[PDB]
Amino acid sequence: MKLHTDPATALNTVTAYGDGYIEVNQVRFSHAIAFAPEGPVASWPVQRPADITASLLQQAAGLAEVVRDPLAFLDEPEAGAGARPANAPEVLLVGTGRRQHLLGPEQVRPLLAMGVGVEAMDTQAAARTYNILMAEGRRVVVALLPDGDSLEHHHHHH
Repeated sequence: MKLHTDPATALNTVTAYGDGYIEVNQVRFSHAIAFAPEGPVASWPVQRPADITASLLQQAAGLAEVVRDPLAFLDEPEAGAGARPANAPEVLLVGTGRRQHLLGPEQVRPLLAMGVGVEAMDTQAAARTYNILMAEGRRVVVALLPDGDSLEHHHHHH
């Protein structure tokens, strides 16, 4: 009667919390990161909940509509219209880590226009909700932010 836990590698989950970092896939990121079950891992140069801009929200969404280095170069045989991914974060979980920074329409509208529902919470609250939405199997991306420490605190100089 021992329940076998069958691990699906599509479930990108935090393997260890830690102080000054967050361990995902046993990769201990000592800085802000945005990752999803289906999606990329965005590295944030954010150290505090004050660094968060609309630009960074676009990065955290893992969109990248314009590719800096096109892997599949289209010579453009058409000039009508393009089809967007639609695999974008249906819900975006922004975790400020230290304290909830209320992001307003000014910053979140660029994503709201795409249908991206942005939640403003902290790392802990975002993690729980992320697990729910990831278990549900919905397009969710979570951005977690260090709650006090970072790579900088490992040094005593710059």
